[PDB]
Amino acid sequence: MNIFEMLRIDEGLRLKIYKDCEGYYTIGIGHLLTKSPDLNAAKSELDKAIGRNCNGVITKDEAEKLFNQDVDAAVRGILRNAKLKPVYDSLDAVRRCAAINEVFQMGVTGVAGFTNVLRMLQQKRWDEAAVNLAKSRWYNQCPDRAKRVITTFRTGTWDAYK
Repeated sequence: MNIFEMLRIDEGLRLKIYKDCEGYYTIGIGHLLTKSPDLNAAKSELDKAIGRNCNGVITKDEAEKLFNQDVDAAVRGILRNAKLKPVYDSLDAVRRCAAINEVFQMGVTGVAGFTNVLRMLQQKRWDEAAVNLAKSRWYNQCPDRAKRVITTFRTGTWDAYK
């Protein structure tokens, strides 16, 4: 399937501000607003992100706008980065989707910092890559959101998303 359908499965779609698995205010398809516990701080961040007064609720179209922006940032982020690009180019199509997903979740610097996993992916050591991914705070702090990505790195199929 495509990266948008994949991330919708991992992140869900919620049109009002909610607390994610880690307790952080999130909206749309995995759009992180703030790590502050102050709901009013999340509302302010949301208003800045959209450019209007949202009172904690957005439209599906606005959610999709944020989602587009966020996926675009992940893709452009990989493709200009001296560590991430050669690995992305080396991967098969399905694992490339898993790469974009991981970057959307963790950010460029977070992914680029996992130098071992990158080498393992570049070297086709899929099982090793997954075991190591399962030691991260990324996975351990929120397993349900990361589990299918890890499995996808292990198998190179869409099976976890069917």
